[PDB]
Amino acid sequence: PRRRVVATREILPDPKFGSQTIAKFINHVMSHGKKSTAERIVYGALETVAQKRNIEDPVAFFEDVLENVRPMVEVKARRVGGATYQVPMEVRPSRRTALAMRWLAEAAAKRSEKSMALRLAGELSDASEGKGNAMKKRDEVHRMADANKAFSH
Amino acid sequence: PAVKVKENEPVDIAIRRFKRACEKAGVLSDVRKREFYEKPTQVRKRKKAAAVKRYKK
Amino acid sequence: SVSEGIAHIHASFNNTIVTITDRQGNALAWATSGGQGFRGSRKSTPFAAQVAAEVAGKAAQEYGVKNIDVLVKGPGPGRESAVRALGALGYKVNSISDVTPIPHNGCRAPKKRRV
RNA sequence: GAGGAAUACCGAUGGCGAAGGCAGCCUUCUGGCAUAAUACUGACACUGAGGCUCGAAAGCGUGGGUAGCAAACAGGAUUAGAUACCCUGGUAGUCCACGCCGUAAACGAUGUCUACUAGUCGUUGGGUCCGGACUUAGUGACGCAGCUAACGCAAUAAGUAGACCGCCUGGGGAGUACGGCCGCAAGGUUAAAACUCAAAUGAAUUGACGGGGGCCCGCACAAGCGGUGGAGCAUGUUGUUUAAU
Repeated sequence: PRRRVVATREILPDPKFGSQTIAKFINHVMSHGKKSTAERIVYGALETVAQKRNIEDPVAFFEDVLENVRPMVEVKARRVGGATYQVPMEVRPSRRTALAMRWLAEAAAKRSEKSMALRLAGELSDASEGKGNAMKKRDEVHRMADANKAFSH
Repeated sequence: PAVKVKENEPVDIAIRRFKRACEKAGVLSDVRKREFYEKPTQVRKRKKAAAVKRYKK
Repeated sequence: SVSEGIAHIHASFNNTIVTITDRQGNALAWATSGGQGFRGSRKSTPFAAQVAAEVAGKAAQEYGVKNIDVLVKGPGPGRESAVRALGALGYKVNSISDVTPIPHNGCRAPKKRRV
């Protein structure tokens, strides 16, 4: 806000994996306050890639793809006497995960797979190697960050 | 304003020493006064305004 | 060919020109902020001078220069960033100097801008 | 290599000059001022209508010069337009010699010359004493009494008095017309009237406002989630239509 720094809320970990990273990603897929509907989408997507790639533990796999999507430099908007300098700055770690979790869900929602659980499974697989809109979005932010690379104010 | 870098001295330290020598010589102060022509009437006001400011403190 | 050289860091408020020559005054290579993809507001930045000196310094590094003394001139912002580029490129500086033309109340300056 | 102009630093509510003004350095011609003492003249003084002299910048005449800057002018932009601000050029002028012009917010918006009236702190040029002290002639910052509508001035008075000169008499019309005088010209100077309106003004007060400043707050922005604006329907209004809607 304008004065204080309100404390962030506590999020309970997901019931099937006990990780706060997946439970936070379920929050990013949920709409209309339907937790369970989003859970089977995430669980179905994770099961599909786990059953296809032959991995016993997919929480570490989701970390690998998440770290491959998280940007490191973002382009902020700054003003110096009426001039707009698109200064590129670092991304605070809480915002890194939020941006990556956001891009994956929004990129998977425009896929062409049959089911959303299948749509999300494709993006998780595609982003694992380093392709897809989620990877493309991260490059676009980094492309703009490298585009200036000249305002260090 | 000439700084001769000595042996075993990182340019980062040397450039800091050069920046100090240039500031002492008033290098950038003179080039800023030559950017535009200051009318003699405006010079007298500016000098006197600084003179009044200097005396007050 | 030549080992001793001179780096000229002529820098203005709009652009910075970094030409590096021999001890005599015969140019070997030159680079500019505006000739590196930067235009307008990004051309008058210290970083655009950092890459201009990097390109020009590396261009004549093949000539054989290792000893070089910079001669900075002008009020531009790339007067400090450009010299750092040469130091980090493997150049062994001889002397940092600031030869800027200061008139002794000579020709009349242009009129003050009303902005 | 050519050429012109200005003289960074020193540089200073520092200095000199009646004002206008006057900054590299050197020579020549030359004015005033400041200072201690002695000698001398012995009121020779102050002011001053007309008059005369000098008088920034711009401008004018003739003749030279012409680097930079730059009216005009040309182009590029910005904009609804942009005969501007900004950008790229650029001529007169700015420079020199000799003459005109005689005007500036030529201001301290404060005529000149006297004497007297608490004090404090700087600073420039002297002087006399013992690093200080004092005394002068300037130049400043404060601050009593006193003055002032108030602001403020306050030994450099806007205080206390005196000498002489100049000027004002509501705001516009108007520093304009006409007539003189001056000027090459631009114009300057002297200087009304009819008519018109009940105001026009100064200082300060309280607000309000500022594309003034400083500090702060609100889902105000920012960071996000979901909408409205497109479809169909419900409802309200406008409009239109109606006998009335």
